Amino acid sequence: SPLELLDTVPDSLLRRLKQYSGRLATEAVSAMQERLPFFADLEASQRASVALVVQTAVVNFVEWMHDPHSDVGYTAQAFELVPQDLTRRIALRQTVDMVRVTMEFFEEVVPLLARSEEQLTALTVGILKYSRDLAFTAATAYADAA
Amino acid sequence: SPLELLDTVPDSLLRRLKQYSGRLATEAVSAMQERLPFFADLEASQRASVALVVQTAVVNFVEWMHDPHSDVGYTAQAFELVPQDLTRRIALRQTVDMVRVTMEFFEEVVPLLARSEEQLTALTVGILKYSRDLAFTAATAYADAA
Repeated sequence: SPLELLDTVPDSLLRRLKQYSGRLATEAVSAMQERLPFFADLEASQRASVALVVQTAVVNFVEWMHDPHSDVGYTAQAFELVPQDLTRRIALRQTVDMVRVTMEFFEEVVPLLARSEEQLTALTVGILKYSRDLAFTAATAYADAA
Repeated sequence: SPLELLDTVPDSLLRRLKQYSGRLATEAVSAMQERLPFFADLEASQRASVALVVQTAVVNFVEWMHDPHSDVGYTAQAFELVPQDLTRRIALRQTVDMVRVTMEFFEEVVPLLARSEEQLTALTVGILKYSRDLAFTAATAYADAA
């Protein structure tokens, strides 16, 4: 089962992932700069903050992989946009575009840490499940706020 | 690569999937009735229309699996809510809840048609990728309308 696939992923790899989280987040933001026109227009301060959020997401993913409990995690950090709701009016579409590019980026990269096909498949399934599951929880959070 | 995994899925299985689409859509709606309290409160007409939409989604998934072109498909049917925008004011949250339950249901079921682990993994990856990719395109469509 695809669940049994997840179980096969060493803490080794997960530990490694959290270790490299900040690098990945920087690379993700670079990919955003390339793929999203408006992203290059953002302030360096804002770009940095986004990258922080990406980094936290990476860490949360890693925790989820350990216990997909989705309740043990209990780590829904929210300090994004604390300075300002839609800080500098970041546009709904743009934020979606950013989330997309982020998830696409991780779909491309995270499997590569795997050391074996089994682990590779595990990681591809894990990231895809998380990405979706996360986007769902985000969408519900936006519905709640509406 | 997870892409090579998709290539391994016979038209046999995909053809079968589209054939069973309406049954699946009915089963999905049953699962929605069970998991979503407000869904039981919907009119039989509306429930039926939802199931139609689910059915179309199934078919679109199958097409996507053949060519993940995402442009050849060119099949973004929209007659949902033609009678009424948010027909009978269906609530943003509720629609998200429905999409979630639908995708969860398909994540659970669609892999089972596979006849081999390779195909099973392919299907799990395929559905998870599609579900996410679809939810993204939906979210952008909602951002555009805002």
